[PDB]
Amino acid sequence: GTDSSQGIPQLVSNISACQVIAEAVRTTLGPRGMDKLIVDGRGKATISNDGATILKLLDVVHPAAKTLVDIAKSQDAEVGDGTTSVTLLAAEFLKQVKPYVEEGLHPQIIIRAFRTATQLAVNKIKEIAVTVKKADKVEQRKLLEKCAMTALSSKLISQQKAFFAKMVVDAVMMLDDLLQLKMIGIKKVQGGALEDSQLVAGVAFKKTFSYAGFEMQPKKYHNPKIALLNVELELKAEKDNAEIRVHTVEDYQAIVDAEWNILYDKLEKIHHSGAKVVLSKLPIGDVATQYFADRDMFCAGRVPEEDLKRTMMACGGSIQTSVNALSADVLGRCQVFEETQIGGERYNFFTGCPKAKTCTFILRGGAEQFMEETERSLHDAIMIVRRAIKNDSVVAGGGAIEMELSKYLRDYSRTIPGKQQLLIGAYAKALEIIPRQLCDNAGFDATNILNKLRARHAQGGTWYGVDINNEDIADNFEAFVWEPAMVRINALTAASEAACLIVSVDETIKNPRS
Amino acid sequence: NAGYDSADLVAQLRAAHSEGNTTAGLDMREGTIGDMAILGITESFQVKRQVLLSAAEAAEVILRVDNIIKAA
Amino acid sequence: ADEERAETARLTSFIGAIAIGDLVKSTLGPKGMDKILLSSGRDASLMVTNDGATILKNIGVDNPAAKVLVDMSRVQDDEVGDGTTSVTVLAAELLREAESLIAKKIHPQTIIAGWREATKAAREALLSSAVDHGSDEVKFRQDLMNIAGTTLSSKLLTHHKDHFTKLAVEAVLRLKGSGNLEAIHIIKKLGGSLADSYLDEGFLLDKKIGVNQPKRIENAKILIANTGMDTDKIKIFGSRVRVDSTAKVAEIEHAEKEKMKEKVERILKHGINCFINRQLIYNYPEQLFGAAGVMAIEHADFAGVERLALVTGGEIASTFDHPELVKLGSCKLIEEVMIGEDKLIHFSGVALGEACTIVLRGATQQILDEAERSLHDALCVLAQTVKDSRTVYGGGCSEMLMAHAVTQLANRTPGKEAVAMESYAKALRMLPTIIADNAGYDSADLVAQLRAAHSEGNTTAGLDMREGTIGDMAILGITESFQVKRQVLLSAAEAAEVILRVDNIIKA
Amino acid sequence: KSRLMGLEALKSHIMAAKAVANTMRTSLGPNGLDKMMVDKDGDVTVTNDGATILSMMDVDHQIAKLMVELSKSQDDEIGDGTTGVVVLAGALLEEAEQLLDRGIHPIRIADGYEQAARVAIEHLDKISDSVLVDIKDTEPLIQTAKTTLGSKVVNSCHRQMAEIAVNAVLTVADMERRDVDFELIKVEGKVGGRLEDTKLIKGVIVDKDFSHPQMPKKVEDAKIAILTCPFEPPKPKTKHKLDVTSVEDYKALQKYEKEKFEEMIQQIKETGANLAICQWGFDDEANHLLLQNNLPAVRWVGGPEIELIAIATGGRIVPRFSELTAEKLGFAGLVQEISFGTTKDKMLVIEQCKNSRAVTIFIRGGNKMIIEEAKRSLHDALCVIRNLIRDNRVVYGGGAAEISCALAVSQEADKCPTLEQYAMRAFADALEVIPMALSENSGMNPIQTMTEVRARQVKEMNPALGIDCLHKGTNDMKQQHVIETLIGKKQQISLATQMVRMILKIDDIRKPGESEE
Repeated sequence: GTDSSQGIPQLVSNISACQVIAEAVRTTLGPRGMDKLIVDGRGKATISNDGATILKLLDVVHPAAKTLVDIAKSQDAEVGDGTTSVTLLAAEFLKQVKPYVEEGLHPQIIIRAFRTATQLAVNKIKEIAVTVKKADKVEQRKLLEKCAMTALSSKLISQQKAFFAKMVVDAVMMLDDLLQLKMIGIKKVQGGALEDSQLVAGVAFKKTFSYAGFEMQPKKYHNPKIALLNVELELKAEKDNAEIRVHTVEDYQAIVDAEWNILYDKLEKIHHSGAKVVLSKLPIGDVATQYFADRDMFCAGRVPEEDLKRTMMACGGSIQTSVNALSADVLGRCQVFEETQIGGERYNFFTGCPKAKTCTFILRGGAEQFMEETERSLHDAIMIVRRAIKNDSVVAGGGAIEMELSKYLRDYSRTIPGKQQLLIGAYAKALEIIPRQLCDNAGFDATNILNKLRARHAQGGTWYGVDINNEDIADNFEAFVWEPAMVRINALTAASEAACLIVSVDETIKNPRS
Repeated sequence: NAGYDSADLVAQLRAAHSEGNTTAGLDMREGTIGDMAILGITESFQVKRQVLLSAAEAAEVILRVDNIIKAA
Repeated sequence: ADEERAETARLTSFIGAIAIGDLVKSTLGPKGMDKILLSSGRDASLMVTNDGATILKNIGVDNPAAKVLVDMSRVQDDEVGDGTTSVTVLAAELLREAESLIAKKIHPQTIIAGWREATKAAREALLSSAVDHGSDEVKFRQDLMNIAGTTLSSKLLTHHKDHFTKLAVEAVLRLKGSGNLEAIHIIKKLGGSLADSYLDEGFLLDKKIGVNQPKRIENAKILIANTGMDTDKIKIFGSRVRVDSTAKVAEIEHAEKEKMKEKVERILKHGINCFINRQLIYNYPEQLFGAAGVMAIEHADFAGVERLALVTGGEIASTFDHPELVKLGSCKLIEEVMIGEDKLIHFSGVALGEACTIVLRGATQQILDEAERSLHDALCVLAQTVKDSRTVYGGGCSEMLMAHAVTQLANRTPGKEAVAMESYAKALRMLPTIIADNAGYDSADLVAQLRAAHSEGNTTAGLDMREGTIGDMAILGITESFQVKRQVLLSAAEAAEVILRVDNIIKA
Repeated sequence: KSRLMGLEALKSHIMAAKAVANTMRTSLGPNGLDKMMVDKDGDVTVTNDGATILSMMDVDHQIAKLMVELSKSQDDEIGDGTTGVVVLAGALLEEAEQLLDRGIHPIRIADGYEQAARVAIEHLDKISDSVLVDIKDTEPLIQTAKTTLGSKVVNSCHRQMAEIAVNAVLTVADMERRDVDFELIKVEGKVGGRLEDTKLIKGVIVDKDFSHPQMPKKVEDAKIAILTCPFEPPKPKTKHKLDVTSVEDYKALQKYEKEKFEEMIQQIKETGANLAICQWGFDDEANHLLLQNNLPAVRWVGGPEIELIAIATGGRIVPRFSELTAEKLGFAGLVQEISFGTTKDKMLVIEQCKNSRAVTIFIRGGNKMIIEEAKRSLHDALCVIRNLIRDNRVVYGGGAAEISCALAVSQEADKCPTLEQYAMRAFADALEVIPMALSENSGMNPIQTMTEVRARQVKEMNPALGIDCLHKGTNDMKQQHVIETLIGKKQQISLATQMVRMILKIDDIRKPGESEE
């Protein structure tokens, strides 16, 4: 059959469906903003502080939960940041109208009035917004280090940001023109030391395959012609399943030495392809490497396709369908190849990539379980440092403007009302809950702090805000806690309609039933 | 009662009176084995025999009565 | 999966080895109630087993705690001998000791050391009352007899023990410096005798020798060979594949008679009339092997040729090629001696010497096996009698005496661990308890009186608990090598202490 | 599945990570109590080794997996410390409980433990930071290879296990490079040997021996013929594999490979290498020829091993019987099968006094777990040794540093006005499990036992003297030669606090229940 339901029981279940989900991301998103180990499968155990990922990871059992994903995810693609908060804001009204829904009181303007309310902010957000680029230095790459410093400091290490923030700038520069994780793609290291990284702006290979000698096999090329190969060469190569009869007589040595030779061709067609540094996602074989270490052209097998791709994007090269490399652009090429061990692991580093738009990072952490949190600082900073690049207009981070707006808005709760001072008051307050959560998921107080900001928001000051580490009143942009205006702009507009959408929905039809 | 592991201290005092010993015994004051100088730590025989005369029988005495019967 | 905590890991440790430790208990010490093995799970059988190792694997050993003593006790009987019954009971006796200490919450460290501490001190004390009965070789032969006397005891054998006493004695005597376990050759069969253990000239062999072939041979010099056939020879021609039809399934079997005949000629190149192909032949082969004049005598024993490779100055090797590769075995007369309706080809003209073959004719194969471990242990323990003439007095007369000092020690020696060491000096006397009451005596006046009777120095005084009494160990002749006493503890000593300190069991 | 957060997900995280520490703290140290651990496979494993426990442990509660991880990290570099970081976790874990029970916020708690751990690892630096060369280190190495091999149950009567390690990391990796090669050190072991049987081999011992000892059992220096070529069927990848049943093809084949293998073996004799190592090795028919050729040569070889025969010997690679040239000759100092006095143990040492790129530390023993006992002995010994042979930086153990660390942390906790003033001081609290369980492993009342060390550290203010780690009666650490790499405690601490910290940072659990895999 078909299922359907209408009205308050559905409509409250409509808002009941949503409010369950926004608590997944609730205390998340920050340095003291919590982190989610979410295990949605038996051997599948997943960890994210971002909603969109776990939104992708978690099951959505509701149109609400369905309608929510993109809304938060809408802020994901933008900055790389802010799904969790958009999730918070979407259902944040839903508790405020539960008075109304249990009043049964709902003219639909409630969502329609929050819209101009959403307008007065995203407008005001960009008004107070200020370009950091042309304002800061004449340089605008120490500005990025400022952003890098501030944006390396909001999750994990502020220890290494003094060292890292300058490199975050350097990564973004080579990142910018193609905005990619692979080209900031980090190679973790450990055991050579604890807790450090360094930018390497050419590409790097975590993997390679060499035996039949290694220290006797050339590990470096001061002019690598880089074969980016997906090819495989195994113990013996075979074009036939079988013909005649392991033993017999003439048939025994007949197969074996040729099974050797069918390798030699691919073993050759690699080496006369101008593959000296040789890179094959599928492994080079042992007797192949017996050959490869005999031919003294450095091979690699068990090679990452990303490593193959980081190169092809850094060299303008290409992954190759043929062991023969005719084109140096179908080939990869550099003016430096090395197998050098940073931490002791065999690595194939390419500097001299003509494009070299892939910055690699060689990063050490404190322990096994301490390392993740470190580079997300590196990854976040770039995203928001780039975000500081993309929209130069930038306000105080850390929800500085909301309290002002919360005031500024329910200021209309004095100005607006024949009615909707409620709506304007209820609209005004839901802003504050995101950092108040950040305040509260810090275990610390907000109505204390945020109102003190508000007391100076009563001064008219807006960028007044909280530094989530210290968790006390401040001016975030003077602390230079940063987000561009458009960051604040979308999260509202993202969650605003979400708060508006299903409130037009008192009814959901299910044909499949349930 | 003093809250001290008796076994060792006992086996200490055992390994004392195993060896045999007089001037030293377990002192729960400090909590551990100590001098028996008649410090106050070595105590009137009068009580002891009397005590040791007494409950020594009561067991074997009552050991006669497993035969308890009750007009109750 | 699973994480087990100490209480069960200790209790299951307690129960299993205790549960198995009391399987042979009444059969241990002297003879109390025996131990009947009822096999209802795998088969339907009425079985009587005083042997731990038997009883071990028969009942499920799959208790990981039981596995320990099942292993440790098995290893011990397999080394020093008759240790399984001991070790299985001994650590079972031990588990009860610390179980109180565990209940007292005595540090797992404490009981480990104290026992192992006292484990030395008792075997130390076991070292003293250990007395050489073997100083004089004849007194050593007498030492060999009394030490073998306690070994053959407590099991079920009718007349058998008498042959093994002297033989475990004689295996030592003629060999000069060790006993003969391998030079002795075990033949366990059902003959015309319901109880026999005797000396085998050469080694007897079973077969029905019919048809044309002469059924006796004279002046045998054996060509020793491991190479041969059964229905198909091992050679260039040994394989033929032809069946195209249903008649061929009949024809394919006739060409099998082609393969036997060509080797019958091959023994004639050496011309050797006495040739052991150690693989079997049938009468129709015996029909064919009787034509040539070079006979293939089938199913020659490996150890029986080793038996011959010892005394004859010959060789036991594998495969074969030509007569000089493996030295020619030689036996005066290879004969067929019928035992009952069946005839036995008997390799003879070779009698004892450097080695022995021993044919046990029992009423059952059951009675044949219980004598082997009896012999096997009496062989090894009399090899212990060789180096150590010391026999420390049996019936647990050492145990109480081992417990004597350790008791007296534990008071003095530790100022703490007397808990363990007394418990040690306690459990040692359990074996006398389970028998002395099974004896009808009152163990309470055994383990301690007779202890302080022998432990204060009448050591010949010991358990005659098949009289329900104190008994004189040297006079009863119930004693066994001091070396049989120590290691059965040392096995059992760690048999317990492992699972004691085992505080967890992970399971896949 | 369900969302689990806060105290809910807290007591989720709390169970096993606390519960698992218990068997491991009862296993803590040599006095640590063994654990028989039996699979559903019928297996039985008696383990006081938490690293082995965690390996043996398949138990649920993903955190209980994350310790199986975390021990292995410290297992390779630091060696010992695999178990303690685990039992320290549950310590500061339950320690974290009552601060939330106090109302100290989940991110308030972790960081108070975390920065207080900085002081700890910082205070750790005050014990002994020394650095010496291998030949000096061996003395603090063997004094620790006392503990390591001994906490691994019988260092006893071995500097053979101790001082080949002094060579092991030394030869494969430099002192100063500090690049971890236990991968280059070949830790090899064989049942049927003895614990008293232990050997350093700077080259490779290949178990496969000469086809016949009638052929020379000594090949001269090098002249190893690197051969990947069949002298038996080379599991050749192309064809349907069938043997022949007919005498006709039985004769036609037997004349075939007598021609090639001989002229192969003669071609080997022609290549000028009087040892032929064959990645597809020798059946008997080639060996009669090989014997008839009077050519010393090697039978079946593991595929990568003839390559490992190349690198570890610096051996120049002759790939295949098709590539044959007399110029390239594999390296062997001397080619011979080695019976150690254990004859059932026969390997062919390729023994490199010239190019040794894989150092085989070869230990023996009566049985499997025995050598395994001796392997993880020889493993973590060297692993602790590797620290000390590189930087010989020693803290004396058994809680002597704990109080020492717990002391400074405690007051400095109060000195920090931050809410973690409790947590940092709550941090210094759970350090005391280290002498505690050890005290009860050693069978002592910790609460007194530990403050002995406190009274010691109140006076000493350093691990030197201590309690019994070995239950020996001399309450000592330095003098009891309880000697622990000062790197490792810094390792061990940082491992515990930060793993837990993310466990503390992760309060948000989507699972069908409290715990999961």
